[PDB]
Amino acid sequence: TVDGLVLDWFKTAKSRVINPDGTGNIPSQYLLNVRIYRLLSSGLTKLENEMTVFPVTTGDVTYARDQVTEFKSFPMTFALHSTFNQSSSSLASLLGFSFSL
Amino acid sequence: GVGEREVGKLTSIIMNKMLFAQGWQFSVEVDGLEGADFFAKDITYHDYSIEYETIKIGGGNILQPTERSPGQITMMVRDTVDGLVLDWFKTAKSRVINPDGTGNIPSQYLLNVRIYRLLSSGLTKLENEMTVFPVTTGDVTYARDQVTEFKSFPMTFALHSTFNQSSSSLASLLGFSFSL
Amino acid sequence: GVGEREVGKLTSIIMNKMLFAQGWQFSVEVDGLEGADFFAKDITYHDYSIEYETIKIGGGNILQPTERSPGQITMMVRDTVDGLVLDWFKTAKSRVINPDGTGNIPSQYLLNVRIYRLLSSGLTKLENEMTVFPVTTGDVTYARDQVTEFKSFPMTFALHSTFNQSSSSLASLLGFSFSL
Amino acid sequence: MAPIAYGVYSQADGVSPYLKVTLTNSQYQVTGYISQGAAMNMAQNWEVWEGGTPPTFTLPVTFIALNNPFIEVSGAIAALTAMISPELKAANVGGQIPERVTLNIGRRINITDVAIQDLSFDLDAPRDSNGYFLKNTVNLQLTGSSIYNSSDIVRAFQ
Amino acid sequence: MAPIAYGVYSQADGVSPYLKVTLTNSQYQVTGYISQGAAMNMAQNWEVWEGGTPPTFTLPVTFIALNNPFIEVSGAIAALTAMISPELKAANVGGQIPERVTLNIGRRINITDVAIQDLSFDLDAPRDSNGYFLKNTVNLQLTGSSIYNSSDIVRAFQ
Amino acid sequence: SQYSIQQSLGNASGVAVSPINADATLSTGVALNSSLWAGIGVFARGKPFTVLAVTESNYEDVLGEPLKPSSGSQFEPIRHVYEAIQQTSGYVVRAVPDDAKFPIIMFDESGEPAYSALPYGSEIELDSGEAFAIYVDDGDPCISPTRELTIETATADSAGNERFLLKLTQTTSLGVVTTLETHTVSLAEEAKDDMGRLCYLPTALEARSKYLRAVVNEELISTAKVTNKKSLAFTGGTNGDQSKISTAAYLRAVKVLNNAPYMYTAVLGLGCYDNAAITALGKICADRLIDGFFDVKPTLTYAEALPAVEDTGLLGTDYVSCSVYHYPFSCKDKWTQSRVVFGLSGVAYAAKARGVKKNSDVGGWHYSPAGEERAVIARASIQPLYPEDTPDEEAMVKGRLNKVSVGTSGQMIIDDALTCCTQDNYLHFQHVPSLMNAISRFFVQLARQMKHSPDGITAAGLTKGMTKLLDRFVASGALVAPRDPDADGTEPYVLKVTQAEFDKWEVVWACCPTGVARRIQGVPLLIK
Amino acid sequence: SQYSIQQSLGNASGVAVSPINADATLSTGVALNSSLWAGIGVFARGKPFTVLAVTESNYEDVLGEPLKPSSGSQFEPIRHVYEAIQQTSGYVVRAVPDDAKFPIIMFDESGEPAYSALPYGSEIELDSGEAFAIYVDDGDPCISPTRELTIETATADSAGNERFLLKLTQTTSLGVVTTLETHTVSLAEEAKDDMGRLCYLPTALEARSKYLRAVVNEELISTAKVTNKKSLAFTGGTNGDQSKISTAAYLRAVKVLNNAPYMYTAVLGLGCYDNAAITALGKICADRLIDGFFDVKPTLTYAEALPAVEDTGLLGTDYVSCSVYHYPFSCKDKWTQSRVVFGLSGVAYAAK
Amino acid sequence: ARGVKKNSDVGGWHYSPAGEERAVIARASIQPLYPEDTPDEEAMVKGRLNKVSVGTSGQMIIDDALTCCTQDNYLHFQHVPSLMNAISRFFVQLARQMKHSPDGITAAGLTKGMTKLLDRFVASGALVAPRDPDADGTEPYVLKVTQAEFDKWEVVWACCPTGVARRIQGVPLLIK
Repeated sequence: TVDGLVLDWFKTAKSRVINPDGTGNIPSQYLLNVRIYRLLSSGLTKLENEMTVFPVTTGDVTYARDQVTEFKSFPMTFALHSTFNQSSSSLASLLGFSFSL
Repeated sequence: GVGEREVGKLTSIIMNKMLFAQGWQFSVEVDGLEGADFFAKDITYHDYSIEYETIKIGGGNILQPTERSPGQITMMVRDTVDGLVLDWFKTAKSRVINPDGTGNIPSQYLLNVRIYRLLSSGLTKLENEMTVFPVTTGDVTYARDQVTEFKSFPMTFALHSTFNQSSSSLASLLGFSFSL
Repeated sequence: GVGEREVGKLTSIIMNKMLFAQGWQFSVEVDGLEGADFFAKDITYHDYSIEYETIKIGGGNILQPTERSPGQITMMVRDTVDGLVLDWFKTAKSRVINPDGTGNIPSQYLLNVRIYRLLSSGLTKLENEMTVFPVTTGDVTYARDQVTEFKSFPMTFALHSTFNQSSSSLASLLGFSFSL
Repeated sequence: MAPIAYGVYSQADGVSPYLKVTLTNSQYQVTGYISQGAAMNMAQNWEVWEGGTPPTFTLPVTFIALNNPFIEVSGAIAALTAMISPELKAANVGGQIPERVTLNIGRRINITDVAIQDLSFDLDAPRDSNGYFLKNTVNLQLTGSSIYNSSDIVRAFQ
Repeated sequence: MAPIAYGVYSQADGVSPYLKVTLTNSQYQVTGYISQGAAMNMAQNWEVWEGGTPPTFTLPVTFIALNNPFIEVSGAIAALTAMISPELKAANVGGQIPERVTLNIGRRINITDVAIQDLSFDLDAPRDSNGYFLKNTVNLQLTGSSIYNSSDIVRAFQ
Repeated sequence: SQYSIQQSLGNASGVAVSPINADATLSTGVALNSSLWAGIGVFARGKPFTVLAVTESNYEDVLGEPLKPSSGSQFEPIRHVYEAIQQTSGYVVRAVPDDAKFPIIMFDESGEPAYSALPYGSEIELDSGEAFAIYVDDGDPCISPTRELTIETATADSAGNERFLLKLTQTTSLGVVTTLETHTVSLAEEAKDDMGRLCYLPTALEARSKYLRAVVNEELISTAKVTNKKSLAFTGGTNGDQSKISTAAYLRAVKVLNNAPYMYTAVLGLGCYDNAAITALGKICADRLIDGFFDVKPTLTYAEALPAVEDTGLLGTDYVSCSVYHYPFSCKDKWTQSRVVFGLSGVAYAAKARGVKKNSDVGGWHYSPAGEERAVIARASIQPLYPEDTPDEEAMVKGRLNKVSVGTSGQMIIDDALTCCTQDNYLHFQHVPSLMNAISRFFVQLARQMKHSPDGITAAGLTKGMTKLLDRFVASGALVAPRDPDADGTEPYVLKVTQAEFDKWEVVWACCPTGVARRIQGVPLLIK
Repeated sequence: SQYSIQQSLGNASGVAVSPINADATLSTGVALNSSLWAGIGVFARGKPFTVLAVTESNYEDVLGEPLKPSSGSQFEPIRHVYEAIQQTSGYVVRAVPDDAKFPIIMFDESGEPAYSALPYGSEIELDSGEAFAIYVDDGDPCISPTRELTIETATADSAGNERFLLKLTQTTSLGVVTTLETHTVSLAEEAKDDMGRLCYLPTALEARSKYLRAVVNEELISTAKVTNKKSLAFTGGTNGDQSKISTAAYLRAVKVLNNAPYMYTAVLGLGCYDNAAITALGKICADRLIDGFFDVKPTLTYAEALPAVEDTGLLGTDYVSCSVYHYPFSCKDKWTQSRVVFGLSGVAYAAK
Repeated sequence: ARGVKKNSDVGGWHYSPAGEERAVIARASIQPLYPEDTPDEEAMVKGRLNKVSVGTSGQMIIDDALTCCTQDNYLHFQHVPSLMNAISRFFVQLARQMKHSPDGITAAGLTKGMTKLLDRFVASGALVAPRDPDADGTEPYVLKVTQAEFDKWEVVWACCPTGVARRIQGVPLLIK
């Protein structure tokens, strides 16, 4: 968009994934539930695929001025958390994503 | 008008004309380089990638992110009458590595590259600031057959580090030198 | 006229027409070669690349420049009626390596290649001077089907060294020979 | 009931129970995953066949700090080093032993008495915000308590 | 307070304190980074279980002369060779020892008494204008002061 | 040498820094103008009985330094505006009692200084003596803290007119003297600056200084002389007792709010509990079709809280656009860390403003002003005021006021989106009045921009305006197709446009909104 | 130097240690924020009819020391909290009968003191005389230990407002004097310290002070002065009788616990045997959808304890989420090594 | 000086002039002028002087870290006022370096300089999280820049420093 909200979101996502201080974040706060649904004739949607993924890299992207007929666009790659135990929960709770050691 | 798909397209077009911008507002610049925003023509940026490992567990593998494998910046640029870009590159690589062969202090030859987003009023806002150093411009070709375009080249800069993006000003009584 | 983008474009065009030059002023030449500036048609230059290492530190990797991995020069050239370019290459490689197989002194077969920038008055100024030696012209194809262009070939020269770019004149009483 | 356990001990991991390695003693339990590289060997000595040798086992196990590293990695390695370390000065000179643990494999193959003779691993794996390890691969070397007979061995599997 | 220290001792490096390796004695401190390739091993001897063996450690550490090589590389290696080198002729025959240093890992796992039995590295790394090294990877071999019991070991971690 | 640093910047090219300051609080904020608002407050400093646009960078000084809770009942408004500022600017109107008097310093023909004090609103007159006078209008009593003035001379102009400089400074309780500004000015009737700026005394004073105004006798300006004076501090001026607040001041401020020629879609109680003022603001909300944010006394337990709604007098079908708030708990001060109590009205306004402002085309007016994104009070150490007292759900529902419950992480959510609309009609919600107000606005500006146009096109412009505005609403999701296809059809909206004469065009539009889900039902059972 | 050890901290900097006395207590811990319990009990100290988020850090401090088991039937709650807090924290509520009274000391215009005692919950008012007064609220009858105050002048504020420093302390029977606070305050309404700390008397009392609350005449505060009074002890405080507790107090505790907006996953009996209280707690458990750990009187044999459950009346589908226990035994006191009987409710909750 | 310049990048002024890390003197044959007289710690700290004693190793040690500030405010410590002095000096140096420059880039340059200065400060550890997160959260710095006229860029900056526990106290407790 005008404001680069997608890049903003990616920045936030990778920040939550990995501490810039370098430490390992809990693999529960930075996990996102991506889902593709199939539409209907009435506009309704039905589940088709739901994955629990995390960002890894957007790839080597090129930006210039020669893009004189199309907009600068980029891909983002997300890796699933696991092919086993596709589980998730809501952070919005008294017992958050933190745990007891 | 009142059909579902007409409503959908109307919503889409309104929010598109209200929230979309072309790759118009952008500016690349480097400390110590004058007109580089003009002479540069292309940019390709990668901060860093993060690597995962697979672990075998039953019928499934679990991949976990380890570590930020760093990236690089590559800038495609045309030069001027005097070759000021080549001059700057020569100076940069000279400061990076002693032609005598010794290792220079990794503080004097580090440059702060920054890309900002423009505004409707011409103002700029920070978008990405890296601390990088030159490495190589690549194998470039020069000839006379370039009969419709100017000889231009890319330069690759490697970031100093994906950790502690720090810099300071040499213009001081206590310069970039240190006490042993 | 008074709009911000009109001002920007005006500034850009003025400074472009005042500071831009096409790849016009250039000249490649080699000691001992007459007309080579003419017969050469293309040049591809690389002084040297500098290699980094990654070091794992926490969540970050730090890359540091070590060492100048050297480059090479490659010149695309068409020859004359007599094949004087092939003659020169024959002589050069002969001086480089003894057909008897022994190693020649790496001072007699070293050539000083130089590219200068021309001026509006035809004068030239130094742009890059390398001390190189021939290595190989590559796998070249020759036939009769070249019915609209001339048989032309590239030659690759390797620099003697990325360190101590020194040379001297053989035309002296104390020649390139030494005392054991 | 049972004493304290470490590793992926609870079913909350949502993983197949069969693929879990388990060690248990009077006061400690450690549960993990059957990782690649496992091997075992039995042999004998001769010159005329003289005798046999006790069973030998080489088990590499991978541990993951999925949710609680304190119980899954740190406590696990602490229990492991406690078990391998011979406690022969616990103010009970009338019976001090280096201690042996019982091994369960695939929930059906049980070794009642086995000695953890060697342990090793790497600590260079990445950590958490507190600093507990996220991953490790601990290799273990195990010995039978005696040279078990065929009647002892063959009739012990499921 | 503490005596002289070398390596990335100050916080000015801006690096996570947890990932720092630290060795400390009465007069010298060396601080570095937990590099890959670290390993440790504990074992015992038998033939009938006879006894045990002290802990062993193989720690490779990488040192970077980010700003001050004299204190970060040269002084560090000097302190290291001083510690490993047995000082048994320091005009104090009534008590000369090869000296042992205390190790801190992850700021929470402490080995009070460990002996630096072996050291090695390479000097071929690039240098500065003065000539001090920019980088090195020093591998170390360490031994426990005794065959520590389970009660000694398991209760020493955090 | 050149290393020693002076106190403050004078006229030299250099750097002067102030002594380090600890008791100084300053915060970051950029307004986006999502919901223009104002309110009636009683503060320190600032012009009373006047609208002042307060941004995220002036409430510190133009609104005055925040007072404490124990200083009367005037911490409620400062706290309220404190939470309000983090969303958008305000148009606050300050009120002072009759005890407030501003100080005046009169300079005679020879510059002889005298001090006086006059009540605000009272005019200023000069006798035969006291050639002119100067009075401060910033609202500061000049005694806590204190400010001083200094008068010196300078070079003359081209016409030879005498020029004198005035410098202002502020002094704290400790005694630290810090300059603020300085300005030269010439007493000449036709005094001009070398830039051509007007150097006429009151004119130059009002042009440069935003703190001091002056009155000059036309018959004594010619004979007025100047002198060098130092440490000129106003005396005798103070706001008086701000605890005592008058209904006359309340109504005057309401009149100021009405006559304010600026847009404002929301109004606040902002610590005001006077019944007459509440009724006046309710009438203002009714006759300006805007939203009101009235609040009641927090000290009222649920027993007397219920009759307070009737005691408001705003119950009815007209005063439905407004909302009434209460906060029966105790919190901890951010600044003085004291057990304090103040209403949640401003917090609720900020919550709904944030929740609406994320939407782009028109804003989610239909959004429930609650949820983790919005319903967050979290001031400090929230404790109940009256643990003994107990509310009643059905009595509360028929009372139509907003209560509050527990949230996700132990924080405390407004569990209500119901206005004071007595009748249980679909407009008794909060999102419905929001949509009438929004559509009223859009209709107003479209009509006003198409106003006074040649005939034959107005109907068409209205048609496309309706289509586009429905486009924005359907994009926002606020309006949907009707749930009754057989009898009520499937069209989310319908339009009627026509005219009666050369004037008096008429439009009637119907729309069907969407749901909000402010109550939920759930039933457990087991298969055993 | 490092050799000196102090007792109280003022301007001098040093490291202090515990004095040589006859008795001492400790309480240290961190909050759980995982799963909580609630229950009514009678203890030492603490405000009556008041909820208290008790943890391992305050269990022994603000609840006072454990009482004698033979000193009434108030030992069941103290044993329960002792056994439960070692592993889990709670939101325990405490109330006392009206017989208890808290003391207060009044300073007149000249600052002369007058001692008085009033029943808990009673509000003191200031007439023409009685310039101001300060009453203790922690619930201690100021008898073991005693509360003393020392007041004198101090440096003024940046505004020059006259300021006085007062220090509060507790003095034991043996003479150990441990201070609790030492604060400089001023009569000035707008009294601001150089830190920006407010020095106003009532605000300071309510904010920083935690055991004493002051009432001041707003019309005589201006004309009020200060005096020098050292080690002023409260008298007339009384804890009252706790063996018999009114059903009215029981129901007041029940309803305030109901109205309390604090999370607790379970409710504990704390040894109460009031049938009405037990039923009220059962209905609280039912309508709040939690677990309850009720208990029956251990003193009755099995034959009559079996009917005791419906004698209490907690049998039914409403009280389905609760459990009721019985402890027909007697163990040894941890301190007085005597035959002590208390329920298993706290340990059962802890185990769960 | 030696303590601050132990750090190599910018130095750390947050160091306390007490303890035997710096306060070791032990010149020769120390003789107390008034062996019977002993200093009074509270009156000394009120008087803002600096008192001395002997450590265990016999060295002479200065057991004070306070300046001559009459008021008990946070300026009455020693390292912290030096911290403000150092940060102010660096700010002055950078402002003079960027001084006399055409407008339109001055704001960006000053922001970048202050941000990198903050980076060096957080590396040095002097900049630490606020004591009370209720007001400012854990973010310990704030900056704004405004304009008055053709000149007078008014820049305002507030930071959270650290401390070295000048208020000295302790209490161990029993369990029986």
